Amino acid sequence: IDYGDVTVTGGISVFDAKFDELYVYDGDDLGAVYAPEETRFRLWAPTASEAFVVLYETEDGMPVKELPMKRDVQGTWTLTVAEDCGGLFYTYRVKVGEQWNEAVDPYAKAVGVNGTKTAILDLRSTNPEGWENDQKPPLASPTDAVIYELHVRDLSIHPQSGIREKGKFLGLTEEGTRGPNGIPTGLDHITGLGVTHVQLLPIYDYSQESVDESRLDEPHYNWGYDPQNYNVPEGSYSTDPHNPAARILELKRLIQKLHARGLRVIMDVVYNHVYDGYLIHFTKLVPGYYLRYKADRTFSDGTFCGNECASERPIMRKYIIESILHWVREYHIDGFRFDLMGMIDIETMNEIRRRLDEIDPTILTIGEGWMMETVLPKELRANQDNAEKLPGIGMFNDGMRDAVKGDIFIFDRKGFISGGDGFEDGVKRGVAGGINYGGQLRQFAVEPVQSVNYVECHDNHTLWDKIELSTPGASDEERRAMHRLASAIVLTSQGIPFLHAGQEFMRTKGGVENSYKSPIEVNWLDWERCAAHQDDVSYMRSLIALRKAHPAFRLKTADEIRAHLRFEAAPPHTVAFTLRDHAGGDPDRHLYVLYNANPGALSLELPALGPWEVRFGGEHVLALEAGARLEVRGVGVVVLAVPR
Ligand SMILES: [Ca+2]
Ligand SMILES: [Cl-]
Repeated sequence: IDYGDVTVTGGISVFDAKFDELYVYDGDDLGAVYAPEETRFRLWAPTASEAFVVLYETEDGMPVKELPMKRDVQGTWTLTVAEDCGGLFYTYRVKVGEQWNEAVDPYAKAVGVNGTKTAILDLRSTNPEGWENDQKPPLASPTDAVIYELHVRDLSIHPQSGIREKGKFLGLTEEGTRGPNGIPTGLDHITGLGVTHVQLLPIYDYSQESVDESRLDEPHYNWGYDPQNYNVPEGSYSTDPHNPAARILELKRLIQKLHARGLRVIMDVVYNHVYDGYLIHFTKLVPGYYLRYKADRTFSDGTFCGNECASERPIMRKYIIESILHWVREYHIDGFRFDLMGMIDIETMNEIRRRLDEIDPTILTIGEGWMMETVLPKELRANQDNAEKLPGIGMFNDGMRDAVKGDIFIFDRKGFISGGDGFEDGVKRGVAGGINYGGQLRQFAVEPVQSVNYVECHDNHTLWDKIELSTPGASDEERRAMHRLASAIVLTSQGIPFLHAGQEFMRTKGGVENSYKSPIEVNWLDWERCAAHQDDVSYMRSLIALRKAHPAFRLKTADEIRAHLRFEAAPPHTVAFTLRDHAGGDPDRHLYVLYNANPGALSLELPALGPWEVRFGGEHVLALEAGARLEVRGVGVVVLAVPR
């Protein structure tokens, strides 16, 4: 690999610390700006000796023009083509050292099939009718969101989904779709749940080796965590990957429809690594800059995906931020979930949060704040240890996850719901939003908006499958009750509740622990199973409604939680708490919540706060008597209230 002739850049190597400050482009116009009169190109490539715009008439054709660019300011190259380039494709050809490379524009906003050429297009021809009038469903606080994590192919590819455009963005725009026994499916199923945000697994353009966009007439599946073009949609989710405008219009139609039906959209984004550090446009155009290196000038591989993006270098920080803002401004996206956020530096994350706040503070930022080794210094990683430096950014609460359903790696290990011993405090830490509540009840969050509660996601075994691995002597009914209890804990805890699509019908992957490239038979939303679980779907719907009806479950600040949340007297394998004195403006004076993981009957003394009434789980109540006494039986949640 040739990193360039350093005489081009004042003798400074691309690895040298002084490189960053020499070539920081201050303009917002990297990429190509098309108009019928002319197209303007700007490419950042400080180490190149030569740069060309290569024009193509067809995605797979030969060049029709090969035009040298002019060296410009702050490491950029420019070129104006004073012709109507509409419908053409282009690449950049550069010479770095003795090596020649041809690459897609890193600022590509449209591509041909499989993302190997940039498409020149009038962007506003891709907008749906009335796109400028698109209005977001209201959202007051992040703790008022209920997130539903969904893969575009999973949603509709089951053969009984009743959805026309199976596997596609458009498949999630279809209302009225019906499945086995006539149940609602697709969009109608999701809106019927009452969730507020759909978090979509990678919808940016991922690699051909993951899904080949020219082979969609045979089996295909991938989560898509292999980024290729950060600023354009994935082609396999469009009706026609060969038409550059189709995937853009169809994604916008999807976001437009979801907004009209009361739903916001969160994008799963993967700025921590690329699909191939050797082949990506970054390395072809400016080798050694955009990715992290170890001391021997090989890739740092903290991702375990082959490479890491050097988010901390200013041009890559700029790249990530301008990418996020493109998705906000062009696609009206409502939030971002940062894959392996602990690989991204704190300054970059806080600048992202600031630039989003300037546009719309209700836009969500959550991420995987795992502690992970990388050449990025420890005190600069955007992870749980450093959460006090990352205000307003949510992090998946793995401590809560493990306390509720048991250990994620030792498969037969029980947790709170399955009768394990000593998991009560871990559940309590999550009920409090992961904040510094007091005593032993403390996690990484300063404020509850920093804690995302979940017992299932696309990673690791589903909740149902983990239960099946850890309850050898349990019946199916007993396992269903444990599953329901876990869901109720997520939806009655402080912080941001997060559900995995299909968790409402006890989604199984047949024991597959990491299904990233498993076939659709493993990964689809099984609408047959959904039709067999309509009671469990109604139960999830009623928990979501319960949380919506009670602002006390959604306290915005740690101070309010410390003032109004109190844990109550309880035996082992149970957790009991109150939310007192119209917490968060709740309509009821007090709430009492019982998480019962004991299959037997039991009796509790209630706090002497007034005349308790049932609000939820009345099916579990053997007696409620005004000391005040509650008797219950069975694994499940009960909620009481003292009326105003
Ligand atoms: Ca692709
Ligand atoms: Cl059935």
